[PDB]
Amino acid sequence: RILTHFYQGIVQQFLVLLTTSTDESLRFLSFRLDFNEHY
Amino acid sequence: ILSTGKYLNVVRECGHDVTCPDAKEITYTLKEQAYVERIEKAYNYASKVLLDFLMEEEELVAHLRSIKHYFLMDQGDFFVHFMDLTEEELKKPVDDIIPTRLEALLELALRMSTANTDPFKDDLKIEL
Amino acid sequence: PREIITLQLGQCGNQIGFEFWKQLCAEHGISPEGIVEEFATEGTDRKDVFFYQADDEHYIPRAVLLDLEPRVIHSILNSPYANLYNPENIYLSEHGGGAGNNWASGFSQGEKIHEDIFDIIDREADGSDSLEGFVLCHSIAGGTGSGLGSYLLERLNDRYPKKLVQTYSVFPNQDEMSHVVVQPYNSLLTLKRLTQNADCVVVLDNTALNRIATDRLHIQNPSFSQINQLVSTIMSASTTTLRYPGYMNNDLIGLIASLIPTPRLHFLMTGYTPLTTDQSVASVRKTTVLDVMRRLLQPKNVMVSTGRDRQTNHCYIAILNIIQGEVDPTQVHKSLQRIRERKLANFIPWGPASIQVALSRKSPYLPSAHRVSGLMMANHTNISSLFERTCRQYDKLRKREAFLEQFRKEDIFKDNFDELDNSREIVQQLIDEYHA
Repeated sequence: RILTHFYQGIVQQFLVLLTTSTDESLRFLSFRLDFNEHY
Repeated sequence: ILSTGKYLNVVRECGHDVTCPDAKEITYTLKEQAYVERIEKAYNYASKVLLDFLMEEEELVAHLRSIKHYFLMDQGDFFVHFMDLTEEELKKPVDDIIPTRLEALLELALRMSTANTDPFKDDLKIEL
Repeated sequence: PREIITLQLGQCGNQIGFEFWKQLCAEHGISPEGIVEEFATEGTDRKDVFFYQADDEHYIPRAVLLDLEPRVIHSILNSPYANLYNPENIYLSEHGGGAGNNWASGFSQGEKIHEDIFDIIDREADGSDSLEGFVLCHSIAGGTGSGLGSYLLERLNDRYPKKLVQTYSVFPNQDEMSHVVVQPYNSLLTLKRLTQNADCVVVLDNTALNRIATDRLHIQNPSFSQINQLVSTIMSASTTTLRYPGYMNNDLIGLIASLIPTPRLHFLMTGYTPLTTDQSVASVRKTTVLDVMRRLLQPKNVMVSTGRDRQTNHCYIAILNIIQGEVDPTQVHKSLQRIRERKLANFIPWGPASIQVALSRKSPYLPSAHRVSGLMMANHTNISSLFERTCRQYDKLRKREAFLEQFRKEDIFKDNFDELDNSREIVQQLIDEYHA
């Protein structure tokens, strides 16, 4: 119960903190991680 | 003569191959209006060797065929496969992981409907 | 993607689907046992819409063929087009059936081979994760195609509820009643299942076949070897937007959606003019598209026995005019210009009508890329004349005490005869009510 609460906090923080840098090919990188968690 | 220099610079961008059709160009003669008409038959020939270079390597007609009526929509079997995948995804604006999937679905819808020339259809990009 | 499973069934339904698959190899540029021509991918841009998708560039047909009579399948394996068919998808060698001639035979045989009939035909369903639907390529004539075909119209309605159902069913012949006499009984039992247990049909009359078979074909003794020639071309003609690359109504749920006004009104009139080979010597002079659709609405190519003086109080609602191959599309709007001036189609006074025209490029072949072809899919409200013809031959037979004691011994305990009569009159009354 302590481990899966950490993993749930990791998977949510991995989405937002990947989607902020200065307008390079990150739109390609932000395309890929939402495709993995949902499909 | 301005448009003459524009077409000879296009072929010069490929390589240094053109020569003026006479061995020596003279305008210091009392006839001068028949010499700008042999200047106009010269840039017509520069158009013809540019029209050459369109028809040999570049395929302007195949480029306009691969874009335009296909861009309105010509062969919808490329697009109704992609329209199956506009009904599952395109309900909300794009997220950060969505445009990575949209190019994956365009290339999926390429070969399920059997494109005839693949380097003419990999030039499609996707607006955010 | 858009995979359709054809359900070839009966004595006549198996033969009309045998040359339907044989027609498809000549236009795809493929052989039933090999690939010898390169015209299959450069000329044809889509092939995996009726065939199964390839494992060795061998496009397997997505077909099943069941019949009580083994005579129709024993004339198949000696032909060189049967190696394209598989001996494990439907049956292996020495397949049989009943004795057998009854509507109650195949209606009772569906629940005793219920385990096997829903086992091997469902293996082709999960091959594609987006199934189009089912077409029942069955027959109405005889008790073989009409007895077992009424069972699958019920159990596939709920096990596969989100799939299109629409059939190319052939109507039986009503000239004399000596060889068969059970024709009014087995036809109306399937015709009830074709309206409420089925969405759409494509009618194909038998008395209208020999009207065309002696029109331009010039035969003296009518044989069964001519019934497959008019039928197999218009089957492949109906999927030209679906097989060949088209844009609008390129699916089978595209074409049928734009023509059906309402459920239990789905009987579509078919027309197809070009069937003569000596027309080929004069199509070299640019024969246009302006003359090919003037004769479609003119009742000459029709395959429906209807009244000639009953078209003034009846109105067209939906009419399809399919041109194929060379169209010269700079004058296809010019052909539709001349439609409003004649008013050859009577229009419904309550709502709008529609003359839909579409085109698709044909096969890279010399009899196909030279001669204009016109496929008609009409919908006219004079189709109750066939329903008045079948019902008047139905109630007259029940007053002669014909097949009331010879038909209710097996699996029939109550009188379901007026259950078919009122539902047929419901169709005939709602057709005339539909134009207010």
